[PDB]
Amino acid sequence: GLSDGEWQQVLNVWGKVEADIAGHGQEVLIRLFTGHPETLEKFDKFKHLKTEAEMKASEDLKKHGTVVLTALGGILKKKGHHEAELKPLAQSHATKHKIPIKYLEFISDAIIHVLHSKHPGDFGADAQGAMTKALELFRNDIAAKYKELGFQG
Repeated sequence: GLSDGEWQQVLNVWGKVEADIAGHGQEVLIRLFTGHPETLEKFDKFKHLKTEAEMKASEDLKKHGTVVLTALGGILKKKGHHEAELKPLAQSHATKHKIPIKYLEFISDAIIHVLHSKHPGDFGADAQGAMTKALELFRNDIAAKYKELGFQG
């Protein structure tokens, strides 16, 4: 788990995201889709986006960014006591959306990148360590629910 000081760094960093949740969410998803184009094929409603300009110009992609980060932010604020929130999220992603756990590693990397890009010099080594722990905890709990389902991809 994370210590109290680590959770405090995670939620301090999350305050940066909440100042502009749709814009963080857009950029994180665009980083995901452009770095890993197989991820976009999972999204019937984003599969039409052929260029990064089209991605940036999609209001619906910003709206999804809002939904995705709002879910993540509520989970983070549980400081690891997140079973009731996380289990349905994992089950939805395995059974309906068919999202391999590797995509959660991809978006975790994208969050760290986007945080440095939007907050350069204001996301220090301690804060990156804490946020990395929180994202590992989230994906590892999701991975345990996928194992229950026997879900691979």
